Amino acid sequence: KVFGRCELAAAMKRHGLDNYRGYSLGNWVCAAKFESNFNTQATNRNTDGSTDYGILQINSRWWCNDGRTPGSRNLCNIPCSALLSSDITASVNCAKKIVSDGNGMNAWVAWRNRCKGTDVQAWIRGCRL
Ligand SMILES: CC(=O)N[C@@H]1[C@@H](O)[C@H](O[C@@H]2O[C@H](CO)[C@@H](O)[C@H](O)[C@H]2NC(C)=O)[C@@H](CO)O[C@@H]1O
Ligand SMILES: [Cl-]
Ligand SMILES: [Cl-]
Ligand SMILES: [Cl-]
Ligand SMILES: [Cl-]
Ligand SMILES: [Cl-]
Ligand code: NA
Ligand code: NA
Repeated sequence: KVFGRCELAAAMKRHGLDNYRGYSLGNWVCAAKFESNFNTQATNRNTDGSTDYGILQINSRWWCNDGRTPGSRNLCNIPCSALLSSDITASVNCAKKIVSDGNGMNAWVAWRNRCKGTDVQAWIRGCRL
């Protein structure tokens, strides 16, 4: 599924991401935009052979099992394919774990490079929330 910006914002809000660990909703929407272009089916391969999955490009090195990232962890205790669902619950629940792990949203490269320190509230501008 390719989410609309505000559709995703609302979904993320309903799932408790707004100000989760101090990260206002626009951070999450920004992150999703630049990680996946709001596409739940996005996958990308990393240089180490892990793969990033879903709307928040959660990687298989640490967070999910895709059966092809030897030596990896599955800290979200999910198949990576669950992160490709049109239902973002698995991604959100995993993202909550990631962002809670001490490094905040810096885990999301695109967030660090494209959202952090910007006016992320713009990403939820005009949305009914
Ligand atoms: C939370 C999450 O999974 N974020 C992804 C990053 O992990 C990806 O970065 C890449 O992650 C792999 C696995 O840890 C690293 O080996 C790799 O070096 C790292 N790549 C960079 C440029 O840091 C990122 C890839 O675009 O995608 C999500 O942000
Ligand atoms: Cl957009
Ligand atoms: Cl915001
Ligand atoms: Cl694996
Ligand atoms: Cl959803
Ligand atoms: Cl933080
Ligand atoms: Na990425
Ligand atoms: Na894994």
